[PDB]
Amino acid sequence: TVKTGIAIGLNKGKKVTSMTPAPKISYKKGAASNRTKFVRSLVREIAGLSPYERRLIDLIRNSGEKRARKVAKKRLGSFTRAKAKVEEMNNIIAASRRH
Amino acid sequence: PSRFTKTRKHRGHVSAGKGRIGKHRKHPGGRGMAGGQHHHRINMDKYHPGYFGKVGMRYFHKQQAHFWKPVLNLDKLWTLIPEDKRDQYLKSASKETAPVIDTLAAGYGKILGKGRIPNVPVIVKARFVSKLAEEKIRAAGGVVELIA
Amino acid sequence: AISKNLPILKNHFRKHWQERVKVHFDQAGKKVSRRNARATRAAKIAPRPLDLLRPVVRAPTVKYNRKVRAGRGFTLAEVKAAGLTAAYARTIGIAVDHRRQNRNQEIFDANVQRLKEYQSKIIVFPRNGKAPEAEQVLSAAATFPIAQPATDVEARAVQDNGESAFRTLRLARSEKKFRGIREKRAREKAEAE
RNA sequence: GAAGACAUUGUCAGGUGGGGAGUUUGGCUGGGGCGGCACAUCUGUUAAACGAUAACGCAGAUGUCCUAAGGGGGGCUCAUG
RNA sequence: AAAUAUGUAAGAAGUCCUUGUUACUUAAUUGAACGUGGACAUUUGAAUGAAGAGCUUUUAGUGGGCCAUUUUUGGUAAGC
RNA sequence: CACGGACCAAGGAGUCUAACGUCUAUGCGAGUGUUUGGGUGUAAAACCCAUACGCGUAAUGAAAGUGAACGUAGGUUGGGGCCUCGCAAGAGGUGCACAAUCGACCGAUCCUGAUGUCUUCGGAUGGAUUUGAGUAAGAGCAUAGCUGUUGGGACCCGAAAG
RNA sequence: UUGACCUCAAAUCAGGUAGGAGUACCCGCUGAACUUAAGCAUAUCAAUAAGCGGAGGAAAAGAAACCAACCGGGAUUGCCUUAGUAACGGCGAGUGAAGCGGCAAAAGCUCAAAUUUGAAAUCUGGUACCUUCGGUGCCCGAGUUGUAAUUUGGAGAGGGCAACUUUGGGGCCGUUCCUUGUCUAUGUUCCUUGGAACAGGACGUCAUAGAGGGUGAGAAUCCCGUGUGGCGAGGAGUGCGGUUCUUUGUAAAGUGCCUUCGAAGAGUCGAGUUGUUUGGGAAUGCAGCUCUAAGUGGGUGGUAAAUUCCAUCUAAAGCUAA
Repeated sequence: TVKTGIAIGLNKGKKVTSMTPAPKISYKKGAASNRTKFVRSLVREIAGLSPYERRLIDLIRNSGEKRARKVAKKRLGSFTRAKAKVEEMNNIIAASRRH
Repeated sequence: PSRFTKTRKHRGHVSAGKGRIGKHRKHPGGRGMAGGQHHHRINMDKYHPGYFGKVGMRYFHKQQAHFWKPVLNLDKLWTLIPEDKRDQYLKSASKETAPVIDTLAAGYGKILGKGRIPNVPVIVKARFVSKLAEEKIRAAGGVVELIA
Repeated sequence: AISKNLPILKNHFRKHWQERVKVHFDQAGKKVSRRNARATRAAKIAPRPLDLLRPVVRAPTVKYNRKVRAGRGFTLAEVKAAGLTAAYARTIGIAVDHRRQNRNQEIFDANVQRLKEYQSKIIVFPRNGKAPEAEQVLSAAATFPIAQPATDVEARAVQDNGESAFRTLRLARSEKKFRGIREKRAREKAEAE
């Protein structure tokens, strides 16, 4: 980002000859993969939907993604992991009960 | 060196230094810090006013490293000027021949003031500085260059 | 308790510390074994220095952000900037930072310079039997000292244009402190109907 | 065979609980239990012509009350015979 | 309103003359808080006296008290 | 007529540290601290050096953070020393440290509000009986010891207990 | 019905192992009260006494679901320092650290996740023989529910291109290592008292040998040793110094170029209560009950949560010399 050179402000610190960081395989730990996504899809049709999954899919078709949503924080935890969960759910509604 | 100790100087005088009509009784008023908010509150009021209690907002993960304020001033300042050529930039003080000062690569980020200095044009690469402080630096020839 | 007006001290001595209190009666005793450790090591080690190359690199924090000290390793971008790799660098006697990297060019320079130095200093020999011996130095860090590689030049000219430095960071005070507050008034002035 | 998704069992909350623990369980005080407050206070005195000045000394008050009985001015003079 | 006990007062940080500042204050540079310079040496302002006058530092021990004088509370009275 | 004490000999009672306050002593002296470690050694001594970090010089705020010259570092009185004049006495001037004291300097707070303002930042000046463990041309660092310390068995002995 | 698989097993079964002591010191846990607060329940005591489980010379610790918010630093440890401060507490008594700085000390790495797929290529046990901490002639079983080999976050595989480079290891005796085996200058001349000479006084000598003791009193000089190196012993051992035997070898491996890929650990994570521990305070770790996630996603960012990226490691799998 290169600082402003001065003490504080928008960028606190000296702006010396910066370099572009070499490859850090680390940050891409959560990679899609055609071997993990191919075998992850077979999971949705071999185990299909779970009891609380079926409970929350229709829970949506109930009062909305505010009823099943505030109930997913209790059936899970992190509000961000809670809505990452409601994401793959509307994915099963269209890609299964439609065509 | 029990030699010059007033122990041998009171040995045999019965009481041995703490009396006999009251004496020293292990922990008379208490042990450690005797009843501050109790009977020893007369020792804190007048001698230690303000110990008990809380003050302002609390700070968490407050390292004195992120709160580093190495302040300096005008009365001296020439202290960071190397002796060898310090005399050269004092009397024969001129412009273009200005003294380069890296106060952070020295350990004095903040530069403030006190008792003036001789009218000399010098570059001072600092971090932070006071308002009335930089005021006097300019009227003599001194300048400021902010680095980190 | 208390006896008249005395200094208030919070002394830590109400435990079994009188079981776990070690007065160093082996102070300089270990100092001696420290030399014999390096000395015994070199007795079988024949001509090796007993210490590899420690990089150079400025310290973090608002306090140590002005003193470049000795680092750990030399990354794959500098073992490659060395002419081989990190597996060849350590089997010779050069550090390698598997977790750390190259962030500022200024340091990459003073280091790759110091890289060819020890690289022309490593008197390496073959593995058959001939292997010619040639003296040995019992150092490496104190051998190529880091006396703050590049800080500035003593002489320069006065550059007066009009910044004050005080009012520059007084408004840079407002710049850093009124970033998101004047950015909330930027989205407010981004949707007028 | 009986009992059967209620008990059993794992876990919380709820209730009971001197059966069990731990601890205090004011002090002053003509010894002290008791009464009293001579406890933070304060009316005049005790106090011996400054002040300071004991006691479970003495004849007592204190925990509230008042948007006016207060503020300020104006007019007026009260008890009483 | 006695006696007996009590606080203050007896000078160079003072008094006599001049009159400079103030956003003070005065009808008012008027007055006052305050200075400049001018006159007076220890009869410089009653007695008498000082291991020196003054002053900060610093810590122990005592924080159960008891007799005598006159004044005096209680109390029969008390070596209470 | 309170108490221990038959009688004699030797053990036996304000000790040390960890960090400090007092008084003073000494090195250096706005520096200091070599001794954590590294070089050397007749060898645990002594000797040497470093980068450190500490403390101090810088404080005032609850914190953001801000952060000590009207003035010869100053107005007024008393002052040691020096000085000059003087037979002495003193007249008089220059009056460290220090004691009393008026303004002032900086922070925080209470105020006012010139400047320009990515239009709420920014905040000189004139201010307030406000204000603080400061400035008013550094005195600390480092050590030994003396009285006191408080954490410890803590002046020596002992409780019922737990 | 015959050879069987799948499961429980099974006898003084082959060849082997696991149980106590010890608790100066490590890791767990457990679990105090006195005292302190002038009493005392808070807390302190103390995340300590006793109790209990399993090792070593060191041990745990250690390669990042780190630290920071810097030009960022770069395994943790120990130490001065941080700082008796931030922080906790009738915010009463008290309790109380960590990054980095200085430093000593220094080390790296390896398993699942892949098609060996032109051939289980990997090994136990046991047996004639042999040049043995073992092996070859030979055979079963282990074993295809995954062994070899393969690669692993720092990366790396398949296809090809067109080149270069690194040696593998025993005998022989020394050095390096532990204990070491042993020789090792100097005198016993005299006087004075003495039981006795190590003594008062001398007189010589050694002094890389005045440590110290002993010997019939103060012994440098009589005995051993000491100081000083030498000549041998028992073994350790290819670190080093190399020589002889083995070219073992159409043996494997590291580095450079484009493309495609790039699998990366779950009743765990976190969340919600109890309470324990606490610097860690609207969760610091931890155990339990319950819940129960993902893949440019996730743990952290020390005032809770909502919200866009940023920074920042890749957990949940493993050993590792100071």
